[PDB]
Amino acid sequence: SGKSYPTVSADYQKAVEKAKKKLRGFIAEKRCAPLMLRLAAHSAGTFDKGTKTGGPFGTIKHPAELAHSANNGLDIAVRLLEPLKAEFPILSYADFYQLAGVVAVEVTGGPEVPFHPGREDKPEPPPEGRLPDATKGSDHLRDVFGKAMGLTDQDIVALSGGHTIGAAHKERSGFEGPWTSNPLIFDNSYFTELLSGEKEGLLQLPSDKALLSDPVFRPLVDKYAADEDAFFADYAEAHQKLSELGFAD
Ligand code: HEM
Ligand SMILES: [C-]#N
Repeated sequence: SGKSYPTVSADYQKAVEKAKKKLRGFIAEKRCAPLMLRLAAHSAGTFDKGTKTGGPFGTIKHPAELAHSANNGLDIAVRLLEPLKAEFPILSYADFYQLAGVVAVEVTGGPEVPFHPGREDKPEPPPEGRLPDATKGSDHLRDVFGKAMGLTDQDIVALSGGHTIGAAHKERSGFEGPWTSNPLIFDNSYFTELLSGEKEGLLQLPSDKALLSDPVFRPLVDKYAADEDAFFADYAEAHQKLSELGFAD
């Protein structure tokens, strides 16, 4: 909604198509889908709607942005992608990283998130401190996703489901371990696990737990735990919106 996508050349679109295929093979082989999804989200989640600053515009590769404590470990992701990115000099880094996030979801068995090219690489990284804080709750989630990014309550719960793949690392955030028993499979298990309680070996952040006690978020958690198809639909809508923050209006 509200989007007017820019025109790109036929050669640009050719490169998008080829890069999508190469990303599938690379991400599957390297087992790095969750890291690439986190990279795409950290690139995009810095958007502030009031000022029109931050967002998915290639700035995460800058040494100054990688230095941010919230971005611990994402230097690995940027380095992993550099050889492949160099095969597609016509593409912006901004588009490349968002394409990698879309592919991460697809190769782990998730929905096909629509992708539109044309993001420009911008000079100035956003200020530090805009990304969500795992130790806070529902008010904080609405401040970051709602007041800054401009996303809905539905988007917040669906996007939290991205944690269905991957794990935390004590050397990165400090939290440790996977949210699910199948951390390379994109499914609704994040929500099933959140409901069943604190299982041995699995992770729940305070920000995950905040979904369970909020009057708006909880019915969404229940819906996604019962209906994977509904989760996939809402997730695809939310990821597309996140990947396009500040882009094409
Ligand atoms: C809702 C607010 C969010 C909070 C509080 C949060 C917090 C965190 C934290 C603390 C980690 C662990 C980092 C580490 O130690 O390696 C993490 C990892 C991850 N996050 Fe989030 N995040 C949020 C939103 C998102 C969103 C919107 C997405 C994408 C849709 C996402 C995708 C991921 C993925 C895939 C990982 C696993 C990374 C890996 O396996 O290396 N997160 N998140
Ligand atoms: C997660 N960032």
